[PDB]
Amino acid sequence: QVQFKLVLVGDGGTGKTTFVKRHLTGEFEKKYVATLGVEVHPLVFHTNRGPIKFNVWDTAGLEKFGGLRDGYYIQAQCAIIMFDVTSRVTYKNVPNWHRDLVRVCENIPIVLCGNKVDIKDRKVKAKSIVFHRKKNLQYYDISAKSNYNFEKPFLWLARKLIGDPNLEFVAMP
Amino acid sequence: PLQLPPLERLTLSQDLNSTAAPHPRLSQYKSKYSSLEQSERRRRLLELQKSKRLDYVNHARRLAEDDWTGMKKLPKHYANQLMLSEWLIDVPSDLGQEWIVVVCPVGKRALIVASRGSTSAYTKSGYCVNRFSSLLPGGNRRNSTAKDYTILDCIYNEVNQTYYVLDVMCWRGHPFYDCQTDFRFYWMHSKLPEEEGLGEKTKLNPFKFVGLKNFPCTPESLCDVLSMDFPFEVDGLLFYHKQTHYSPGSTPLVGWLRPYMVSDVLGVAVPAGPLTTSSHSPDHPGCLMEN
Amino acid sequence: HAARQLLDFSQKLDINLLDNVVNCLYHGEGAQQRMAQEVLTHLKEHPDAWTRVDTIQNMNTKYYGLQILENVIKTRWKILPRNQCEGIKKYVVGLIIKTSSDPTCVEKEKVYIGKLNMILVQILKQEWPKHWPTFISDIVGASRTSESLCQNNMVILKLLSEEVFDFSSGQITQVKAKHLKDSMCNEFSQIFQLCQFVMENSQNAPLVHATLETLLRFLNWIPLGYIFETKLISTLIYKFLNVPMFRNVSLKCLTEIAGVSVSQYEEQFETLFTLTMMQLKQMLPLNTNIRLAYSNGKDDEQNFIQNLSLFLCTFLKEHGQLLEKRLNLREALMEALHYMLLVSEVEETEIFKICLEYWNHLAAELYRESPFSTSASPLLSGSQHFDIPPRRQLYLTVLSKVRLLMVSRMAKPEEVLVVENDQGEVVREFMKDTDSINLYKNMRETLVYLTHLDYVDTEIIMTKKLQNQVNGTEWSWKNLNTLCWAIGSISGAMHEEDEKRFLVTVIKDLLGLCEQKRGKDNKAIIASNIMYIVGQYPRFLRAHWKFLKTVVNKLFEFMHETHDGVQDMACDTFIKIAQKCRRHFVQVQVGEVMPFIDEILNNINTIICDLQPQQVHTFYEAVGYMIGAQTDQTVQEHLIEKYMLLPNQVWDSIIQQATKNVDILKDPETVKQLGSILKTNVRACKAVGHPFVIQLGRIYLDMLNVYKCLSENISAAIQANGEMVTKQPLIRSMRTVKRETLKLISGWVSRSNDPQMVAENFVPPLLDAVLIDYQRNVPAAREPEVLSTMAIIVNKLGGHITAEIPQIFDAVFECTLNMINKDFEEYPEHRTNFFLLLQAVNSHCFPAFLAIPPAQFKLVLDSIIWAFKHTMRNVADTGLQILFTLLQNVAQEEAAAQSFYQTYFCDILQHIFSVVTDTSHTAGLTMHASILAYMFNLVEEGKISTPLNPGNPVNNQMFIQDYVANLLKSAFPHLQDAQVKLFVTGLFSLNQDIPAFKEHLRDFLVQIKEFAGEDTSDLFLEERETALRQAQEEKHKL
Ligand SMILES: Nc1nc2c(ncn2[C@@H]2O[C@H](COP(=O)(O)OP(=O)(O)OP(=O)(O)O)[C@@H](O)[C@H]2O)c(=O)[nH]1
Ligand SMILES: [Mg+2]
Ligand code: NA
Repeated sequence: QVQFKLVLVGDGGTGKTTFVKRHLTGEFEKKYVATLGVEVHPLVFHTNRGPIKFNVWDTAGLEKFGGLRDGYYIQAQCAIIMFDVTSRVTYKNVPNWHRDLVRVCENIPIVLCGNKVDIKDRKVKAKSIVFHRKKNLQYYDISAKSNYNFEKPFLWLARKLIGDPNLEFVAMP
Repeated sequence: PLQLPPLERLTLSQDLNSTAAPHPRLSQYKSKYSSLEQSERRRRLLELQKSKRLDYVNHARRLAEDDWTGMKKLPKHYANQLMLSEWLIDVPSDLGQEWIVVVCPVGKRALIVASRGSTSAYTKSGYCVNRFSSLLPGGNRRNSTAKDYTILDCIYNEVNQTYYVLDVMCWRGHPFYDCQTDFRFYWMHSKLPEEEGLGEKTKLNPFKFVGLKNFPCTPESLCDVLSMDFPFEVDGLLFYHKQTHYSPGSTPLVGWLRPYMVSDVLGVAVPAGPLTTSSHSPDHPGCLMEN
Repeated sequence: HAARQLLDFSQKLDINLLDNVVNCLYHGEGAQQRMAQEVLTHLKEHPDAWTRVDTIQNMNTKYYGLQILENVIKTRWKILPRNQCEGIKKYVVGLIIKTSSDPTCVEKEKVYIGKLNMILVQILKQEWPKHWPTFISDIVGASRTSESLCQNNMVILKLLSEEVFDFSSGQITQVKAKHLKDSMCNEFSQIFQLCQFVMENSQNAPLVHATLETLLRFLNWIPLGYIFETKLISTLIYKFLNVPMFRNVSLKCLTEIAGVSVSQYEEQFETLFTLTMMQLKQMLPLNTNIRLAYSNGKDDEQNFIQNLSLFLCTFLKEHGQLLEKRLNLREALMEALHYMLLVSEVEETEIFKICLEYWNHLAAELYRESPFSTSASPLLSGSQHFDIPPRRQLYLTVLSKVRLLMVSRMAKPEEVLVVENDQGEVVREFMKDTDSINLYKNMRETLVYLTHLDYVDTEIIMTKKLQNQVNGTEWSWKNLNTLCWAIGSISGAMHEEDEKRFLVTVIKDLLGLCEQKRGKDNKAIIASNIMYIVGQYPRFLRAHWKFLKTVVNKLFEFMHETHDGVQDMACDTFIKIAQKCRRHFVQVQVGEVMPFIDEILNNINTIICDLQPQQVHTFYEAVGYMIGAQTDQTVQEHLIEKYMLLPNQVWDSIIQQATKNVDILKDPETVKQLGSILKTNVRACKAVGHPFVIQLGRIYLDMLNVYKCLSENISAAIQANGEMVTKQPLIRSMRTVKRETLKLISGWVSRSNDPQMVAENFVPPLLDAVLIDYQRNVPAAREPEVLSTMAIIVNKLGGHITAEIPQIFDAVFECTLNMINKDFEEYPEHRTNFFLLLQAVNSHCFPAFLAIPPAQFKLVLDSIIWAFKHTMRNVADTGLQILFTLLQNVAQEEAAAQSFYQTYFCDILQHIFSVVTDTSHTAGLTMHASILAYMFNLVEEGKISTPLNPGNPVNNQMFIQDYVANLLKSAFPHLQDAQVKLFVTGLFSLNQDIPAFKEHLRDFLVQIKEFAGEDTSDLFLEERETALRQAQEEKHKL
């Protein structure tokens, strides 16, 4: 097995934290208690090419709780920029998150995630999400609440870091 | 003048005279392609064929231990384990001597499997509808930890929270597939009413299991049968050839009729249960608790 | 190792701090503390900076120290002594000089460099024009003497540019930014020259690539002269576009230029396109399988293609009207259109979505040129029919390929996600607005356009495909799904008469395909597609009863099918058909005597007895739509009775048992039955609508009674054993009965059409059963959907429920409030719903707010301030909408509206600024600006009484202007009097221009983050000052 450092950035309330704890408990936090600076969480996925460990660096979206922001990014190998499809502002700032990130990590696989798709009253129509295109990033509609496309951001990065397009998740012992 | 596609021939099985459709007479007397009018034939060869080419011992264990490693054939999971009837069309010449009839209730057909300290109910589709404790051998936390499983065939009636036992295919880790209906039924009615609280409701046994009576199919019997009262509402009547083993899937060796279809498919009385299918505040409460 | 350092007055070391930073990046739960302490080394100042980068893992500590230096520069630069600012710039410049040159600059990460340069840009934002005049000249001269210095200086220009033209809005104030923009433009010649010099002469690949990279960020803003009236396009295409390590950056540049409006440079674009196409035909031969090149490609060959997508699509979409009229470009356009087709076959969803973006645009541009099919026959003289529109002519052969495309790669229409709800209840959810389904919509739209310009081509393409499945043996489930998905999409795009011949032939073949195919695996797939198809074309079904009948009957038998999935298929289809063909089931058709519904009802059990619980619910909703069609109220009532005959007898059996032993409503199985019986009532109600009152009215009182029972049960349990109990099968089963009961109740009142009837009958029993019960539950036990149920019904009844509001607000208001007034986290669903309820009340029942005591009102209004303090975006928002709406409801009430201004105006005003100047409430900017604007505008006339209380010589305007002034001056004492005057003026002159009001607020949000100091004055008063009155006059002009 080998591991990687995954920086997870986004605005406040995006669902970053709720996203990661679903992954290591299968439980869903309805509360919004903001992260302070960052909290590193180890995630393990079992693939057909051995185990793989992500070190999720769940950073804080709120300006006052930012901490050592770009400081955290240093030596990252993959990222997950997230926004809230029920809040246009969150998508309008993605470029700021992506900016701070690539000045530190000038070539790493990055995934863009629109969370909250489960919510009926959506404000960021799929038509508008186009930032990823000219930045050669991957995009996914996700839901921390329903598990919609839950593991996608991780399957893609793993496929990229291992260099195997046909890499799969299996959940072996 | 439409020229409209024969969507009526759209079919997935090959089951003859499927009760999944109306009687083979209401739509086409000469029928459709997977429907018949001659049950007599196949009946005979099918039981002239019962010479165990099948490991029913191994199969009972597979249902109970949910193990399907596999290291004309028997279904490989929880679906399609029950033995289903076709409409009764070719009424037997010996009906009143070789056949029997079980009055069936309005409810849900289930495959009941009790092993490893629990009990589950499945549909014909193997879809789990319930997981519970029961007093069938293997079906509660107090049991033998060692091949004491039980597989039953039931209709679950909602109003009575009772699982009416229609047949037994495995009891106390011993299969009854290879046994005739005569024997299978006798066994139920000698052992079911001999289990502690099986037929009553308690903490370890939330669902009562009652065995369904069978009767003879002689003109006298059938009359008195349709004249009876039952602990439930009547759905229809199952006719079993006494000699049939228990084969998962459809067979001709058991046929099905609705109450009204009976006194016009053979010849019997028709009175009781056989019939084809200041302002204003106005609602008054049963319970009657606080406003 | 405590490792804390708040001790400046002591000689503070380096080896130690350098040990915590390694912890932050390397070890574990100890690292929390490390990260937690470096956050704290940002208190006093940065007198450490100098010795931290001086005496040096290594680069990581220097990096950390840079962040600190970075802060003071963006913050206190102005109030710093000039001589010290000068030390920084020299230290920073020098530090840049050294690191660059070093033969080991690729190792001492670009990270450290990127940070230094970035800090330099930071400094430049501060004084580049006025105190650093020779900057651009200097760096240019330096870039010309040393390449190493040129390579980095090119990064300094990319950063500076994107800090002034890309990310200035928000970080920089509006007037300041325009001055830097101006400054960047008045001196862009010398800059652009250097770039050209490098592109022509420099043979240094890293230096050159980076000049193409800095150019890519210059194309965002530089004057078009430098682009079209120079050889830039010419250099890019001839020199870099072809060579591997320049293809991607070079193409992206081209893509940026192609995106401009052409009004003035039509010629340049032309020779830009044809010149590029030459080079591509030499790079990517037209005969090469692009899918595979992508399939078997690396990151650079893969991005080149995605980019190719971008270039092609961006250019065609915008200049395609020009590749046409000019008759010389007709071949390059066909090659380009040929490329899009090859790129369209790449197995990547994001690329296809770009390619699809164009096709949908071509098909749409030609649909409005003419929505009709080319008159289908030739002229009597054999000549050209001429019905062909001039533009569609140019694409005919291509349009055909695109139709094939849609039909060969159609996206799945519906998206199903199985996932169990917060009960352990397992269900199938239908996603609604996912990108994936947007893909389907788009695909559909594109093919539907194409089908309008020539459906024959569509119907033939689909026939070849379908036949290649029958015999052609292109057979596979994936392909047979895609085809029928496609066939289903164009439903309604044909004339009703062709639709007939098409349907009948399509499905006859499929029916044929089902017989020939052996295996229940193959047969179900096919039968399902047939059912999907026959489902999308209700038009046909509505006009062929016998068929409709044969289809429903066939579905009924499929409902006993046990092969995986089928039973799901048969139910979805059946509800679909009943929804859209409902009138045919309740009315007598030609060929029988009684309405089909009867059969269906006389046989419910025999049809449904093999179905799972949820399928049974879907079936019941299906027949619900049928009964809703029977408008004869006598016959409709009889139908409803029998419709509900099965669920009722279970229900009626359980109830009699509880009228003997209320503890039967504690039995796990009876509870499981109660939930499913209700779920059925909820579905039936959804489809039948108001008339369902006959059934609801019949179980209503008893139902609310089991509700209270179950609710008292849960609460007891919880009070006795804590929240933990809610995670056990019976308490979740009990929650379910409550939740569905509330759905049932709010579901019907929604679709009810007799307000007084609902208010006099079904509303009073809600009080004792549900509201006082919510009140009497322990906090951890109260059902949040009680509040949202109430909300829905107030939304519905409004005026008819205004007199009950007090009694309702009693039960739930203060008690709920006490659960959410201690922090901003606990009981989220209560916060959300409580305020949805308060909104519906303020919105449709405002006269209530006046009836209650002046002090309950204050309590109400107080909670609204509590809402918009929330960091949960949704709650804060609802909080602003209530306030904004509230103020206007107050406006109508002439008499008692002057008291409101007296008591609350200044305070609400104070509370709004509170969250405006808070960095965590930026998503409320728009509403913040809306509300204040409304209030200041109100100020300028409507506040007819005196607030200050020293007579009229203290007119309210001046008062508000002086109250807001000190408000900010006392809250932000570092702001100089001039910054604060500016702001207050803006609040009154912009009172009618909301977008401009917004930018004003944001400008203030920048200044307050900086110590602009009474010292230096970069704020452009006189300039900005008038521009405010240039908006004041717009108000009273037009
Ligand atoms: N409906 C819905 N809500 C979600 C979803 N994901 C997260 N949430 C909610 O949104 C909020 C997410 O909060 P956090 O996970 O802390 O978001 P965050 O601020 O980016 O994470 P941190 O700042 O690092 O703590 C919580 O209230 C969740 O209940 C989702 O997929 N659907
Ligand atoms: Mg946060
Ligand atoms: Na950058």
